[PDB]
Amino acid sequence: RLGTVSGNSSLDKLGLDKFLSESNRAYTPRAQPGFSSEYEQIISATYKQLFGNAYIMDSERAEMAKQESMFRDGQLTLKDFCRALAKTEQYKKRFFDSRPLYGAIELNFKNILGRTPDGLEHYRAKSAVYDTKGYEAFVDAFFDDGEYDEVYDDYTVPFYRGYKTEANLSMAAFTHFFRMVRGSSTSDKANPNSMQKDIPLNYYGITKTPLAVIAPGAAGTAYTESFAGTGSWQSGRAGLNAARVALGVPATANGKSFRVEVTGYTQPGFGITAGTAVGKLYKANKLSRYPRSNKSYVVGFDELTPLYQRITKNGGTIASITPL
Amino acid sequence: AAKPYESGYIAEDDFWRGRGIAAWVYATGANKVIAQIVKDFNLTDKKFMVFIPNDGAFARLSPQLRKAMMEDSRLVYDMLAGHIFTSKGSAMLKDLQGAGYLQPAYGEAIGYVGTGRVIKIGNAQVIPESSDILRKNLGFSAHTLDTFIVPKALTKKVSIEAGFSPVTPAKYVSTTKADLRYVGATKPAAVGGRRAMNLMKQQPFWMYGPPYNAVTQDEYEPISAAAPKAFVDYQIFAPGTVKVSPDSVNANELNPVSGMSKYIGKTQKLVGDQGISDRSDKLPM
Amino acid sequence: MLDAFAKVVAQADARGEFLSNTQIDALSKMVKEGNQRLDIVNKVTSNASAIVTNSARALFAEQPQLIQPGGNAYTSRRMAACLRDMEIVLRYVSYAMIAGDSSVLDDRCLNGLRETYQALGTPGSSVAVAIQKMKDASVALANDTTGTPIGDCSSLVAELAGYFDRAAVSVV
Amino acid sequence: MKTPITEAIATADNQGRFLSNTELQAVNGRYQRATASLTAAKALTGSAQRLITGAAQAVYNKFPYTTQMPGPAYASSAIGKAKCARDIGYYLRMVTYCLVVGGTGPMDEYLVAGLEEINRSFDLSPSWYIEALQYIKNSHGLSGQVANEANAYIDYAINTLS
Amino acid sequence: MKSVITTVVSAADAAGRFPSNSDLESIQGNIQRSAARLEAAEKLAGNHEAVVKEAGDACFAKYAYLKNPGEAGENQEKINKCYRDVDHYMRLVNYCLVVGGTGPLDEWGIAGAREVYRTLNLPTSAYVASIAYTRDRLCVPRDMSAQAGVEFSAYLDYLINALS
Amino acid sequence: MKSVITTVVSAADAAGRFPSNSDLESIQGNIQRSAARLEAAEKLAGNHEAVVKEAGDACFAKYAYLKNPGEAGENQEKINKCYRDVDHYMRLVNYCLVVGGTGPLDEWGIAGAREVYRTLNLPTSAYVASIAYTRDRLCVPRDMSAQAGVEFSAYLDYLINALS
Amino acid sequence: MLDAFSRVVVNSDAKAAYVGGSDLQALKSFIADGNKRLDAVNSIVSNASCMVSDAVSGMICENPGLISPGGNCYTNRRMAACLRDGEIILRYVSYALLAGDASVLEDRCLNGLKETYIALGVPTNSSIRAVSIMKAQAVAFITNTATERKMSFAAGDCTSLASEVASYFDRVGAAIS
Ligand SMILES: *CC[C@H]1/C(=C/c2[nH]c(/C=C3N=C(/C=C4\NC(=O)C(CC)=C4C)C(C)=C\3CCC(=O)O)c(CCC(=O)O)c2C)NC(=O)[C@@H]1C
Ligand SMILES: *CC[C@H]1/C(=C/c2[nH]c(/C=C3N=C(/C=C4\NC(=O)C(CC)=C4C)C(C)=C\3CCC(=O)O)c(CCC(=O)O)c2C)NC(=O)[C@@H]1C
Ligand SMILES: *CC[C@H]1/C(=C/c2[nH]c(/C=C3N=C(/C=C4\NC(=O)C(CC)=C4C)C(C)=C\3CCC(=O)O)c(CCC(=O)O)c2C)NC(=O)[C@@H]1C
Ligand SMILES: *C[C@@H](*)[C@H]1/C(=C/c2[nH]c(/C=C3N=C(/C=C4\NC(=O)C(CC)=C4C)C(C)=C\3CCC(=O)O)c(CCC(=O)O)c2C)NC(=O)[C@@H]1C
Ligand SMILES: *[C@@H](C)[C@H]1/C(=C/C2=NC(=C\c3[nH]c(C[C@H]4NC(=O)C(C=C)=C4C)c(C)c3CCC(=O)O)/C(CCC(=O)O)=C2C)NC(=O)[C@@H]1C
Ligand SMILES: *[C@@H](C)[C@H]1/C(=C/C2=NC(=C\c3[nH]c(C[C@H]4NC(=O)C(C=C)=C4C)c(C)c3CCC(=O)O)/C(CCC(=O)O)=C2C)NC(=O)[C@@H]1C
Ligand SMILES: *[C@@H](C)[C@H]1/C(=C/C2=NC(=C\c3[nH]c(C[C@H]4NC(=O)C(C=C)=C4C)c(C)c3CCC(=O)O)/C(CCC(=O)O)=C2C)NC(=O)[C@@H]1C
Ligand SMILES: *[C@H](C)[C@H]1/C(=C/C2=NC(=C\c3[nH]c(C[C@H]4NC(=O)C(C=C)=C4C)c(C)c3CCC(=O)O)/C(CCC(=O)O)=C2C)NC(=O)[C@@H]1C
Ligand SMILES: *[C@H](C)[C@H]1/C(=C/C2=NC(=C\c3[nH]c(C[C@H]4NC(=O)C(C=C)=C4C)c(C)c3CCC(=O)O)/C(CCC(=O)O)=C2C)NC(=O)[C@@H]1C
Ligand SMILES: *[C@H](C)[C@H]1/C(=C/C2=NC(=C\c3[nH]c(C[C@H]4NC(=O)C(C=C)=C4C)c(C)c3CCC(=O)O)/C(CCC(=O)O)=C2C)NC(=O)[C@@H]1C
Ligand SMILES: *[C@H](C)[C@H]1/C(=C/C2=NC(=C\c3[nH]c(C[C@H]4NC(=O)C(C=C)=C4C)c(C)c3CCC(=O)O)/C(CCC(=O)O)=C2C)NC(=O)[C@@H]1C
Ligand SMILES: C=CC1=C(C)[C@@H](Cc2[nH]c(/C=C3N=C(/C=C4\NC(=O)[C@H](C)[C@H]4CC)C(C)=C\3CCC(=O)O)c(CCC(=O)O)c2C)NC1=O
Ligand SMILES: C=CC1=C(C)[C@@H](Cc2[nH]c(/C=C3N=C(/C=C4\NC(=O)[C@H](C)[C@H]4CC)C(C)=C\3CCC(=O)O)c(CCC(=O)O)c2C)NC1=O
Repeated sequence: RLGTVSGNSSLDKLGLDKFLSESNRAYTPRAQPGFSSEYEQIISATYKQLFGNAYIMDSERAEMAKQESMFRDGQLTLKDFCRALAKTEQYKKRFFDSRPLYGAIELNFKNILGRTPDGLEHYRAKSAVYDTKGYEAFVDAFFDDGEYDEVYDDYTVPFYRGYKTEANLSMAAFTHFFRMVRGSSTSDKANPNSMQKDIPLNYYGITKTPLAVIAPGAAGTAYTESFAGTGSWQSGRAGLNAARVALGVPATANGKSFRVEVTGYTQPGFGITAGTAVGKLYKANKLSRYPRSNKSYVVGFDELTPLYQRITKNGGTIASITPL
Repeated sequence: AAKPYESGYIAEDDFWRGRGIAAWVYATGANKVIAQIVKDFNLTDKKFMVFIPNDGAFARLSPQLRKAMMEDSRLVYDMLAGHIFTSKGSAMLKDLQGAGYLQPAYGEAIGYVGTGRVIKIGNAQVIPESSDILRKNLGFSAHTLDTFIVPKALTKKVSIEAGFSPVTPAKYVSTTKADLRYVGATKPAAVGGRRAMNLMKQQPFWMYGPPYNAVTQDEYEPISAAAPKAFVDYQIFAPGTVKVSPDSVNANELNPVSGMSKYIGKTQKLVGDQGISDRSDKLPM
Repeated sequence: MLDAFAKVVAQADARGEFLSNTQIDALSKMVKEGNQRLDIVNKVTSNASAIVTNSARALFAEQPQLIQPGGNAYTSRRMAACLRDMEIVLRYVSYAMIAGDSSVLDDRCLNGLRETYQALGTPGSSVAVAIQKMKDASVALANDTTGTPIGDCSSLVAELAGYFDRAAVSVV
Repeated sequence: MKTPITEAIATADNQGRFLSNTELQAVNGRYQRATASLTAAKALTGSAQRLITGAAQAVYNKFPYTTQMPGPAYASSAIGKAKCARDIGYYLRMVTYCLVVGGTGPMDEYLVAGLEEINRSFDLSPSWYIEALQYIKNSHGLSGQVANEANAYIDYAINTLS
Repeated sequence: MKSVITTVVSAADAAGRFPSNSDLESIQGNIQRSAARLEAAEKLAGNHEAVVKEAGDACFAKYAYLKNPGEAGENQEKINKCYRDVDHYMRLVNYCLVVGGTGPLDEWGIAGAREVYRTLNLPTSAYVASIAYTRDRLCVPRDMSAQAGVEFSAYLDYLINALS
Repeated sequence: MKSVITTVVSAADAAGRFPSNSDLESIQGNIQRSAARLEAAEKLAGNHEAVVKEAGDACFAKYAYLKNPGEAGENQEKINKCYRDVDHYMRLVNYCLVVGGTGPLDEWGIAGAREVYRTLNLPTSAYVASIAYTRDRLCVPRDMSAQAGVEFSAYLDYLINALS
Repeated sequence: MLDAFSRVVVNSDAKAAYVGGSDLQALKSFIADGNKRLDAVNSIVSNASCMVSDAVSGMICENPGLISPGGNCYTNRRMAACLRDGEIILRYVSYALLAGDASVLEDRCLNGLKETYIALGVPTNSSIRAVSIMKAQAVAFITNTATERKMSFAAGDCTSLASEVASYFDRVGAAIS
């Protein structure tokens, strides 16, 4: 299901349907000797949250069999178990040793705290712990600042809260949450913007610029774009992504400006003819008609309905429209 | 051909009609093939063993497989030759124990697993309630299966993506007077006349309220604008002929404590019915 | 785009198979309807202006806030663009009826229509009421005789109703 | 994909209008010819292996150097022979797809777009595939307008190869 | 919606398992109980305009102060929105007998209601007096059957305990 | 201990709500389906000494190599522990019938089994091959009633998918 | 996530309509044919381990380049994840068969599965064939046409349930395409 109408709900059909249905709350201080089925569900729930729905095989799950047993009588699950599992080699291999420091820093904000870094000062406060004391205190600052005991009971599993309004964040952090959590059938190895090696919010998390939210399972759900500078000072290059500003005379002539994102551009299907063109298939210089798929446009309002037909009749898929 | 009860059921062609476990071999022409198989592999002298699938095994046979047994008569040949076994001869069920292999008539050494009373021949299971029948003359053993012995080397040519993926046609469910109303809105308003507003349906009773103000159908009529200059005098009639009648002689039905009155004031439009009308009675004028 | 004949060919090329004998016999039935499909496309297209206008007339009778000042259909440019969209959806539903496949319908009309109405503020629950009013004006126009020979077309009117329901859930 | 159905939709959607009787007749003529085309496709499917083994042998008889010369391009080894009976089955399957659809659409999208680029690169000769197609035109055993529909798409592929 | 199906599916999704033998045993309870609660949902859907309007003025027969100046039943619009908001609640009880749980009442009628009826100053004991009147108006052999009235009243005082 | 009662009490606790009408309906399905499985468990009770003996011979018949020196069935003492370990699995499915769900299998027979069997060098396919025998010698109108065989088979396949 | 009964409720709520009369008969039919649906969901989850292993093996036997260096299912970590990618997809289809609506399959599984499979690099043609093999297994156990197992049922026809679950599997191939 997609949309906002027809159910009087917007967030469950924005990718959060499984996450809006669980508690996983560990209602007793120690596991009862004799039974394993209730506490196996809580350990599988804190694996799915803290590792971001990654696959832990049985040869890797046996490497954390010690902590699992300290939790069953003599440790909390929020503190002291998520903290113990974050110091393991399985967490460290895929969330810390693979990325730069600011890439590992926002994966810990998602996995431990359930949100995104707001600005540069959320990044900068956590890199200072690593520079002076190492990794072992770096993962404690996510647990031992004020935010963690405030928002979570110390016997529940963490949950995602970066979209909510009681997590007192900026509104650019709402758009950033739906870049890092794309539905319930996804991990951060299965994310096209961070593939367990990248920094997912690099320019955008620092400068706090908002992004257009594309729902998971939409038509143009496969839209991704690169990053490039544009100016002479930073030695940038023109003509890769469309701008996000609409500055001049073209901003308000032809009405209010919009920013349209197209996804799928192929060589078959350009003309007005229902079929491919047979023959040479490529001009001399051997380039495609669209050298990149995933193009973007900045268009006025009086030019929006001719552009809409120019996209879809040539094979493109509209991913997002956003008024500038 | 003839009746099976003639010559008792002592005839070999009529005995399997009598022991009615495999009725599909005579309903189809499958019994011509197994008579032609034992011609073709000379099994009439030496003892052997057949595993006939029963009725129900032919019924649970898949529609992507039963089509491929009709368009390929070679595939019907070796599937029926895959049930005739010449390894152990006339073997009973107690000699089918353990794990091992079996040589078919045409096909190739199909493995069996026989564990006590449950005996599998490889995607098949011998029902042991009726399976130890031995014929003395032309001697074999016959056991009963619940599924066909289908080797996987035959049926890589079959699939469900050929067109045997089952699909049901979904129906619409409109009622006959439900539209006869709706055909008058398809005409343009110069020729459809009043009937051009036929597509509006019955709103709930609060939708005609003063926040929302849904327009009733009767406005689109001229019966809302019946505002004449002329008037009946009502005093020129005979006394007793002017009749009037109230809606209810009650203070509490004409007006409740709230303003939701069906009779007094501007809340007479808030009825759950009376949103649409019958103006498909007249004409397209 | 690709119709219903091209739909099963593309499903069979990706498996690398010839078409079955059962699959040819199922495409003979699609040619056997043939003329009954072209009667529905003839009746819907021939009354296309009256279906759009009289189901816009009935929408503003039940939701009269859309044409009040501050409503989404109040001005001449904003009313003429509303009738233009209701004719766009009826066009691509008739395109999907002659083809037997809803592929031109979503690749050229529906994909990006929900994103457009969310950037403009157009009420998506009122667009689906206008879609559902063109539906029963057209499935009641489908099963009337009016110069057609008598027969059963109840399987092709369930297909036409399913294209109106598809356009209505892609905007609501 | 080019089809009598989809070319009627595409010529009305380009003009931005509803399907008139200009377009309802182009798909009426697809339905009249569909009975001849569907019997031509059921017969070419059921005799495909005879036509595939025969047409490959018909190329080795006209051009016997293709079973002699060393190299990867030629059908000398058993690997180059298996990649040739696969190429004939591709050309034959696209003909039965074009009969089912009703136009030269499936062999445009899947076979003849980019065909002169993959022949010149892998050093295949288009004269090998013409003689493989002249065999099928002479050996399908069809008659009348059933053979008129089959030979119309066989003759279409010979024009692109030549 | 909170239902019988959606409870046992979500419980076996958080555990990450297939539908067990105890998850099919719950849907059998949805079969043997559907006869009573669909009789109540059909009796209500046919006579709803007379049930709503009988309960809408049972609010104003107990609380005649709502027509005073500044109150919530001053003018014609405010009683149109009041009879609407009662008809909204009776539609959601019709939706709860169909689904089989308190799903549509929770997500659409109860959640967020305390913050709206206090901001707009609608007395929540008068969104109750209409619901409590309908629960005692029901004659158990006359309108519906015995077990159809058990299901009808049990969704009627779930709403009362959620507004109180 | 997954049952029908335990699943709805734990789901009402996870949302902090009282037992609703969606929860008592699931207990109704426990009442209807009870007479099916409670006489299958009565059938398994008085006739367990012969069912495990028949199932015990059906794995050494399939895997006759277990009696080799150096395997898991060398002497009579290691043979006696296999008829014991299959009598436990027939007691734990006798518990699953009277509970109403896959509780007692998930705790005492399945959880921890695939690391006990791997370490102690026991082939799980032979703990399978005796469970799939009593699934196959069961014909539904002779051994029990028509609905008791549906429940008795439903737990044996649950044990088979757990080992396999 | 909606079941069959709550699907007609969100359709009635869009037009302020009560549920009764015409719509209650299509839901009373759901209860009357409801014993078949539990009797068919049991047939799939009883064989749910053999169904998944046979689907990933049969995907490999037809396309044996997947287990080469460069194939997606090469190592043991990749083969065990592909055996688990399909065990979850079968689990959500059995939820939609129990509910009678495809909303739990689209909300929790298919929304985002496409861009899952383009970040990892999973071949969509091979994953569609693994679903297609599971479709043939699900119709065979529902209609009792399995050549390797013979489940006991009461006598009757369940073609509408098999054509229902076949439409759930085709949503998996249309999403990730
Ligand atoms: C002394 C001024 C400071 C300064 C200016 C500077 N600006 C740019 C580049 C751009 N400025 C604009 C802004 C506009 N362009 C317009 O047409 C309009 C009319 C509505 C506005 C407001 C844009 C779009 C650019 C980029 C395009 C371009 O380069 O021409 C630059 C060049 C940046 C570069 O690195 O090449 C400079 C130097 N910079 C300073 O240091 C001063 C403080
Ligand atoms: C053997 C190579 C692998 C492979 C290639 C493959 N690529 C495409 C399609 C495109 N490739 C490009 C890339 C460019 N186009 C350019 O003009 C330039 C210079 C600026 C580059 C780098 C583009 C734009 C396309 C799409 C448009 C087009 O068709 O040209 C395809 C076709 C995919 C399709 O469905 O169209 C293939 C098959 N594929 C393999 O399997 C090999 C590993
Ligand atoms: C009665 C209809 C409801 C309604 C409609 C409405 N739509 C618009 C504006 C646009 N709609 C589109 C969509 C398309 N344009 C196309 O060419 C195609 C074919 C592929 C589609 C699907 C676009 C691009 C626009 C904007 C451009 C324009 O036409 O002016 C508007 C105008 C909104 C505005 O602010 O001007 C309306 C009013 N709105 C309603 O209230 C009805 C429920
Ligand atoms: C009678 C056969 C003659 C012959 C055949 C031969 N062909 C190849 C290699 C290729 N053929 C194709 C053609 C297609 N591929 C397609 O997918 C389609 C449309 C469905 C067509 C028409 C391609 C792309 C190749 C190369 C890629 C591949 O290896 O598969 C070869 C092998 C040549 C090589 O260098 O490997 C042979 C031997 N050659 C003869 O000798 C016969 C006369
Ligand atoms: C009569 C019983 C009351 C009374 C009631 C009023 N309620 C008013 C508004 C109102 N009611 C709701 C809840 C309702 N809306 C829904 O969508 C649903 C569920 C689907 C329900 C139950 C809301 C959200 C609102 C406010 C929005 C609106 O204006 O409709 C109301 C209007 C308040 C106002 O005019 O400011 C009244 C008057 N009035 C009475 O005298 C007794 C207390
Ligand atoms: C159904 C497949 C057949 C059928 C089989 C026969 N079973 C016979 C004996 C038998 N079977 C079992 C196992 C079964 N019965 C039970 O009560 C239970 C558990 C509750 C199970 C799994 C046992 C224990 C026995 C011995 C006791 C007895 O029933 O006599 C049998 C007699 C021959 C034999 O196996 O010794 C047959 C023929 N019977 C049928 O009618 C259908 C076709
Ligand atoms: C699990 C062992 C079940 C069972 C499952 C079924 N599989 C069915 C069809 C089927 N199986 C395969 C894989 C197989 N074929 C191969 O070529 C290879 C190796 C490369 C393997 C492992 C395929 C490809 C198919 C066909 C899928 C399709 O049609 O596209 C099936 C259908 C009918 C039947 O066999 O009765 C079932 C039920 N079958 C069993 O007996 C156990 C219980
Ligand atoms: C009055 C002396 C009669 C009588 C009259 C009624 N007529 C009703 C509706 C009606 N009347 C006409 C004809 C009128 N309208 C025209 O436009 C023209 C000329 C071009 C004429 C003569 C029409 C078309 C209609 C229907 C449209 C509408 O209702 O506005 C009427 C109301 C009927 C009802 O709905 O109950 C009455 C009572 N009836 C009498 O008893 C005396 C004899
Ligand atoms: C179904 C919604 C209708 C209905 C349809 C039938 N039409 C039948 C035959 C038929 N229709 C046409 C017109 C169509 N063919 C064209 O080529 C063009 C324009 C280019 C159009 C509009 C023709 C020419 C024919 C004759 C073919 C024939 O008679 O077979 C038809 C068959 C009659 C029968 O077999 O009983 C049906 C059922 N009829 C209805 O009652 C509903 C309303
Ligand atoms: C049972 C306690 C008494 C009894 C009471 C009477 N009820 C009367 C009318 C009446 N009752 C209801 C509520 C009930 N009917 C429904 O359809 C629904 C919900 C869908 C409910 C809860 C309504 C709506 C009405 C008015 C319509 C009507 O029945 O005429 C009644 C008549 C007097 C009155 O107007 O209240 C009585 C006496 N009747 C009995 O026989 C037992 C003793
Ligand atoms: C087998 C049929 C396929 C195939 C499968 C692979 N999937 C791999 C990883 C993977 N899959 C998912 C989606 C899965 N997880 C879910 O939670 C749900 C639904 C709720 C589904 C369908 C995810 C999120 C991942 C990432 C796992 C992680 O991040 O740890 C995978 C592993 C790739 C790798 O390890 O690099 C494989 C091999 N691949 C194939 O080739 C066949 C077609
Ligand atoms: C109450 C729940 C409960 C169970 C489900 C079982 C599970 C179980 N079985 C065995 C133990 C065993 N299981 C087998 C079984 C076999 N060996 C063979 O030759 C065949 C492969 C197969 C016959 C079925 C054997 C031989 C042992 C004893 C292991 C040993 O002696 O080394 C053990 C180890 C302790 C022991 O019994 O010695 C356990 C925990 N036991 C329980 O207490
Ligand atoms: C009480 C909880 C419960 C179970 C334990 C299971 C078991 C089960 N299955 C069916 C009953 C049935 N199950 C099927 C299903 C099939 N039959 C076939 O021939 C096909 C192979 C297959 C799928 C189409 C059919 C057709 C019936 C007959 C009853 C009906 O048509 O509703 C019944 C009803 C029989 C009776 O009234 O006693 C029960 C209890 N299902 C349940 O609901």
